[PDB]
Amino acid sequence: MKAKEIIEFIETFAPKDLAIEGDNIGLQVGDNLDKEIKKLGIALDPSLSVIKKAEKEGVDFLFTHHPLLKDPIRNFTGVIYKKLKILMENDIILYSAHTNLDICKNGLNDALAELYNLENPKPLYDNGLGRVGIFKGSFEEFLEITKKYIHKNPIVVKSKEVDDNFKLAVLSGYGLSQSSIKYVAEKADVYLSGDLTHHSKILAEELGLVVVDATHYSTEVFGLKKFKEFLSSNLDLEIISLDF
Amino acid sequence: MKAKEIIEFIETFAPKDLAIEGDNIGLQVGDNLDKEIKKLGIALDPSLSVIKKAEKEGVDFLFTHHPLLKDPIRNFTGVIYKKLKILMENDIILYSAHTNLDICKNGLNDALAELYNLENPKPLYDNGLGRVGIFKGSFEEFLEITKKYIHKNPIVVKSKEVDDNFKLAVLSGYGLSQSSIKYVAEKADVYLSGDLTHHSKILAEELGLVVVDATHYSTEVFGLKKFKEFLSSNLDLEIISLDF
Amino acid sequence: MKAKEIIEFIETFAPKDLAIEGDNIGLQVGDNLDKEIKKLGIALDPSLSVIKKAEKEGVDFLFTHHPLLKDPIRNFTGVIYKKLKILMENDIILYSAHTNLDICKNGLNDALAELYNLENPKPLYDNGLGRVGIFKGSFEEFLEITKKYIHKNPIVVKSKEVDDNFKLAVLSGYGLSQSSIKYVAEKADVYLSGDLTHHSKILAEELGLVVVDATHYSTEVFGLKKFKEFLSSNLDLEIISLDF
Amino acid sequence: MKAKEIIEFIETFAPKDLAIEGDNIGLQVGDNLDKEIKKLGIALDPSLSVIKKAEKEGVDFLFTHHPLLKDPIRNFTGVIYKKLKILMENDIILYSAHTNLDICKNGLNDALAELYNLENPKPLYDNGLGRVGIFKGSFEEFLEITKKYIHKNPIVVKSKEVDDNFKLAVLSGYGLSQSSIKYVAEKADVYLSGDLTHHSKILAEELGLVVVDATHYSTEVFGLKKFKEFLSSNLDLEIISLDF
Amino acid sequence: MKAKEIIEFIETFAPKDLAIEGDNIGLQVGDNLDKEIKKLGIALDPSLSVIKKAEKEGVDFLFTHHPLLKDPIRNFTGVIYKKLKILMENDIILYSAHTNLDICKNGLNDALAELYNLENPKPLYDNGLGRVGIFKGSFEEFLEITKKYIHKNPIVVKSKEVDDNFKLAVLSGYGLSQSSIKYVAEKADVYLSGDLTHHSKILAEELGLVVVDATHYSTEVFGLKKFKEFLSSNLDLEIISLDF
Amino acid sequence: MKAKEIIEFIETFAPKDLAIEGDNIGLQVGDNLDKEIKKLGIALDPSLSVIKKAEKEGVDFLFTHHPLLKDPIRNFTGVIYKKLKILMENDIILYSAHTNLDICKNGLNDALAELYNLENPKPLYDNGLGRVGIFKGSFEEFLEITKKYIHKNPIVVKSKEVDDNFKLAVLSGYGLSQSSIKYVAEKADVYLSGDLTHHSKILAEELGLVVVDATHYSTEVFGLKKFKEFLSSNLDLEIISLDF
Ligand SMILES: [Fe+3]
Ligand SMILES: [Fe+3]
Ligand SMILES: [Fe+3]
Ligand SMILES: [Fe+3]
Ligand SMILES: [Fe+3]
Ligand SMILES: [Fe+3]
Repeated sequence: MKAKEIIEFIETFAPKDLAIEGDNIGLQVGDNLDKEIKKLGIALDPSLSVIKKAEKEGVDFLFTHHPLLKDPIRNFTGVIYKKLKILMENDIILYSAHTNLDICKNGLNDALAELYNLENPKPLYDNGLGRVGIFKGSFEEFLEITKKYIHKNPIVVKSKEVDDNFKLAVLSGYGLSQSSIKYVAEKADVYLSGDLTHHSKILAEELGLVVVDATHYSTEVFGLKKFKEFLSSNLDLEIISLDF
Repeated sequence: MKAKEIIEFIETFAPKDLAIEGDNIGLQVGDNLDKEIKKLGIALDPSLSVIKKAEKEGVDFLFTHHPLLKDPIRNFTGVIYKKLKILMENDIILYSAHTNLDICKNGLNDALAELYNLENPKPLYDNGLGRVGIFKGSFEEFLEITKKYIHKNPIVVKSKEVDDNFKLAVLSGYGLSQSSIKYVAEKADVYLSGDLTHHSKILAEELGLVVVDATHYSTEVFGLKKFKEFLSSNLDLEIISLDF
Repeated sequence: MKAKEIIEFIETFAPKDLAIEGDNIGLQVGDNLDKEIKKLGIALDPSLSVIKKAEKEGVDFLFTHHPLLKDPIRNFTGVIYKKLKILMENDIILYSAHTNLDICKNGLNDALAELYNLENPKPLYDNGLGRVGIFKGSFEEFLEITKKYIHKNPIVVKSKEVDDNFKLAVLSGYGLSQSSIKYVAEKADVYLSGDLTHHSKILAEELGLVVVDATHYSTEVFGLKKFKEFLSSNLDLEIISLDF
Repeated sequence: MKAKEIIEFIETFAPKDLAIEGDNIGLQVGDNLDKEIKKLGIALDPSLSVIKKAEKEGVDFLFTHHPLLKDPIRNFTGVIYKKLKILMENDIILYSAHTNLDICKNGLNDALAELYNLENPKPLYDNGLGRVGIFKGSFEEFLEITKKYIHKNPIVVKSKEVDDNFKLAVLSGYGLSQSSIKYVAEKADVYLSGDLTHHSKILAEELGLVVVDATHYSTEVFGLKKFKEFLSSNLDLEIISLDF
Repeated sequence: MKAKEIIEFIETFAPKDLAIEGDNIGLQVGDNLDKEIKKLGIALDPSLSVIKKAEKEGVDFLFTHHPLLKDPIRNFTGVIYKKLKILMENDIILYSAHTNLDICKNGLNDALAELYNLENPKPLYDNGLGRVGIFKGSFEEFLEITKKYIHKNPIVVKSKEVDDNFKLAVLSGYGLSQSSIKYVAEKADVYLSGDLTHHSKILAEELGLVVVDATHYSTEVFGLKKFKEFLSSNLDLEIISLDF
Repeated sequence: MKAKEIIEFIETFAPKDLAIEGDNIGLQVGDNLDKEIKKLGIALDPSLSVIKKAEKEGVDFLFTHHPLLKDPIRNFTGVIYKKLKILMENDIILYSAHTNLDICKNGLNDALAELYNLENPKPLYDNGLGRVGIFKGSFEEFLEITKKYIHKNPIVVKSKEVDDNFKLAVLSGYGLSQSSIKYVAEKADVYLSGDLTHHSKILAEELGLVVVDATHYSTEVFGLKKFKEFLSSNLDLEIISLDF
């Protein structure tokens, strides 16, 4: 299996056009895409220890959810120097599917929507991040599903009492920004996502939106694990995970 | 004491000139500054519940650290309508000292710098948020001070081992943005602040910067309490706190 | 009749999408739209004396042509404090139909076009402010219609002699800006609108465009009166005008 | 007297440094500044008729307060073609002192400040358009001076009653913009300027600021006439005025 | 033949919409388009010596490929004063067809594409500057065609050896910018255009794109001559060229 | 000599403060500045072939005048991948002094100013690129110096005849932009620089400014060679040049 053919496979599952404007998806680091791949590594972040571990584990193709850079740079020093040095010395390909993997069908957001068995699930935003639908059950049933499958100790901002058969909004990753709370508050009773901060918490309380922070990491890894299983089932390649 | 005279007192302590560019400091809500003040309320946030509590307790002058609005509006609906309705029905004056109170001398950042008895402390940024200096002691002595005076369970990102007599940077509030971690990594071994998120955590680990999240709330309330005592000692009026 | 149902009625007559980009139309001030309305007030401007008079006259629903704010603000002091205080203390709803009422069918611009009986009238701009068509008659017939129905002492910039059966352009409100004069000069012989200034007058003379300033107030009130009659005819509500 | 030498004289009186940012002051149209000048024409506006009149009367050097263009062009058609054609066929030099002539000492704003004998006058803005000081007398004395020296029928927006010895702000030209009324309301009881429009009128009434519109034209011609006398007294050439 | 009818003819051949965004095509200088034209002048640049020569040669209508101004101005001095003076004193019309003449059918780029007999030629950019296709022959055959019909001494940046039947990209005028080299390098083996500079040369060498600079002047004049022949064949007018 | 110490030496000669706004000076590629340097390579451009040649010759520290990137990137493919791969595999340090080396004293512009023995030389721009002064001699003496020390076949745009003792402006690199010709025409009779293009040539002819294009390459290499000798004389390490 050549590198281009792995990319071709991923892009069929999660087309790059789906990614929201400005998102740095696609090839991050690499030159020869007809190179043969004997081992595939998958990770949430293209972090320094992830890349170090990929080098140690003999990874040929490194697939990450988050891009290497979101802001363009014009100097190569410090950390990015260290990262690139390892990738280039071993000719390791770095490729990312970011929001296109969040948004696509059977993607990270769909994965959560299926975990909570939402009824008539819809995209939360038009672009089309997140899912929203009815959760058929009690708040404590919802909360135990979360504790068992996502994160053992989610932070709960219990702004209000939640009735059975409530609308649950899910967004994998960083979805608890102030503008997001305001947006989702008009569309859901409970919001499951990650990366809660003070102003977002205060805002959720005022708007009566119940927010459950299951962390950025856990809400994405859940889906990423499913995607890993999908690659394993369809690709005749060694696949390992590096940070999950 | 008239409202203008309380404002004159606060502004002598924390001049508005000190606030960073774009910060919405000063009079938030109010018209007649010759109103007499029998009771002053102080709060971290001008939240709905704080304002509700201010009304219930007969607060005349409501002082908050965070501004009512950071982004301007031209319509009055939902929460902001409710807040304004209460303030205006009782003619409660809302005044804020935000970053000018972070930056001034014996301000929120100085309060932290003084708790850890930083040696030769300097402003962390040019503008001049935060403090940085040498902590005379071990990392565990630093952490035990933190647990006792600030927050019992701070999140510690222990990127590396810390020698005694290390450079400590402190910043009250939201100081754990990605750009901030990058900046502070060049100036300190340990960074104490609030509102950690995933991308910032990964970055601190890569940079070898130790980050301690004692929460946005706690790192600012510590200083706000001292300022509350300062107001009580010098003004001859009842002073109550609403969200701390 | 509930507040939402009054809004629903106005928006059927003058859809909000019709309004030009950036125009602050719609709900200005209010929270509960299922509130019952016993008295409706209509005014050109949401001025302080208009709001004071609405409070004195027991107005429940205040409808204005001009929005309360065009530029967003983040502090509530002085005049806007005074205005909001009255509106919020009496729970008076403030709603505006601005350019959507200028542009719609049988709107303020159509009203003028029908007063002058323009033949084959067309929108003056593409967006689609103003009307333009042939006036069937002399300039002095046009001028006497204006003096009788719009304003007794219009300012006339008689740039040129005007033939019978000339093209008349009308724009209710502020239509005598420099760019507007330049635009209309290529499309009409005479331009009837409001708010003339020196540079616009000089420009009209050079371009040979005859401009008649019947004032911003009068050119809009004419149409606003018609709209008031329409609400009276169709709504079973007390309707009063506050500044006309 | 050569053109450069007239320019040198004017610029000694009203330095170009004084003009506010973006103001198109200086040489408007001209190539050879060693041309001899037998007749100098002065005007408020570089209008088509002024330039036509300049040609007819054999003006060599045309001095205007307003610039030929405020917004840049890259095509030459219509009016601007006609203007340039006349100027170039006769090699008439067009030079402007705009806001620098408003701001300088004994300039258009000083002229007004000196007519009302303002006490301890200061610049109204920081840049430093307009003047403000105490008028030693009654409002009717102020108005009678205005009617006799400036304009016989000024528009008066009598927002409130005015005590004797009030603070008067003067600004020659267009000073009655919405933002200006808001600014001046904080600094004066009465504001004298030109080019009133509807939204500015309403705002002055709300702010309790008395506004007197003596027209853009008249409030600037008053000063221009003094400057005309200054040029006659000091230059040994024929000086005529074209639009005043 | 009236001026408008010459313009109408050119615009049928090269529609103005075809021009890329921001391009200053169309009427440059002129007022009366029903003026009769007895002599037509065509030139690459509306330069001072071109305009001087047009005046001396009794040109009524001056057609240029490059516009008089690309950046708008608001002062008329120096060169532009000299140019306009001649054009306006003789009432010479200045009209330009710029990128609309580069892009249209049988335009300057098509002219080159036909000189090199490219097979299956396509627009180089989407907007739709330049042409690209297979050159049926050797590099030295290509080079001799260039030397015989375009320019005797083209600068060749021989980045690589070029095979027979290579892809040739052509762009008349300034096509050798850094971004252009990068773009074309992915689409052609050899790039024929004008205005080479150091950074563009260095870049071409790295990318292995062979660049032939036949100068901005020559690559456009070739097509301009063809267009001149077309006007001569179809218009019953005296046509002369001024700078070629 | 450690890398930091070579950097310290260069920066003493050409301070980074001197570089104009936005210029990407300093460390381009590198991580450990305590690396020992046995061989220093100097180049005009950090081109692919220069870096290839640097690797082949065992260069430890690669110093270039032009930066690696002027516009920031966030993906690593093609040429930039190849460059970084070589630099990182050998841990070759890439450092640039760009406009700061143009501007400093005895810098690239001074070198030219000193070759022509300009009298009373001053910075050409305020920032302070280029030099200008009187050349003591005839134009042919100037040209013969140019042909002997800079470039044997400079392109001369002889716009007009030049008197002896003329004002000469020199600027190493790309100084022949349209705006630059316009600027320099106001300050000098002859302008020596590099990278002439068509629109600049026409403009120089119109302005009567004599332009001599001795190429971007040659006008900068002349100074770079002197700087190379300066480094050899003061550092005790092997110094080689790669593209000159
Ligand atoms: Fe994420
Ligand atoms: Fe805060
Ligand atoms: Fe209006
Ligand atoms: Fe004016
Ligand atoms: Fe061209
Ligand atoms: Fe250079």
